[PDB]
Amino acid sequence: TSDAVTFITYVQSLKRKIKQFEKQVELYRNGQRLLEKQRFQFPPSWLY
Amino acid sequence: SSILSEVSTRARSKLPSGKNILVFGEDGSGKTTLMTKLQGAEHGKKGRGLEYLYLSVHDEDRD
Amino acid sequence: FYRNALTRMPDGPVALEESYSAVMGIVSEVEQYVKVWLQYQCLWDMQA
Repeated sequence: TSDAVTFITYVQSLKRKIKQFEKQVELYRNGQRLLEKQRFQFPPSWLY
Repeated sequence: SSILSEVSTRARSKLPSGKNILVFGEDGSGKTTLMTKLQGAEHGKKGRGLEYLYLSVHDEDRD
Repeated sequence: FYRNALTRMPDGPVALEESYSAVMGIVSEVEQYVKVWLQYQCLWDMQA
C-alpha cells in the first residue's frame, strides 16, 4: 500500500500544478499565435 | 556564390492560395445575386458570358 | 433590350474567346514579373 499511496500523493501534488500548467498552455497559445502573426522564423529546434 | 540565395530558400511556411470556384446557374437564376452576396456586395453586373468575382476569405487565427 | 448578339456572332465565340485569352495572357505575364520581384521579401523572413 505504500507504493499505491505514493502514487496517489504524487498525483495529488500534480493536481495543483494541473491548473498552473493549463494557464501556461493558453498563455503560450497567446505567445505562439502572436509570434506567427509577428512572422518570426521558427528555429528548427522549435518544438511545435 | 549563392549562400544568400540558399539561406533565402528556407522560407518557413505558406498559407493557402490559388483556389477556384466554378458554377452553373440558369439564365437569371440569381446566381450572380448569391455570389455577390457571398462577399457582401448587393449586386454585381448581370452580363453575358463568363463573369468573375471574389471570395475575400479572412482567417483570424493566421491573421 | 437585345441580349443575343453573342449567338448572332458572324465568326462564332472565337472573337470573344481570343479577347478573354488576351486577359489570361496579360495577367499571367503580370504575376510572372511580380513573382521573381516579390521573391525579395524572403530577405526579411531570414534574420541576421
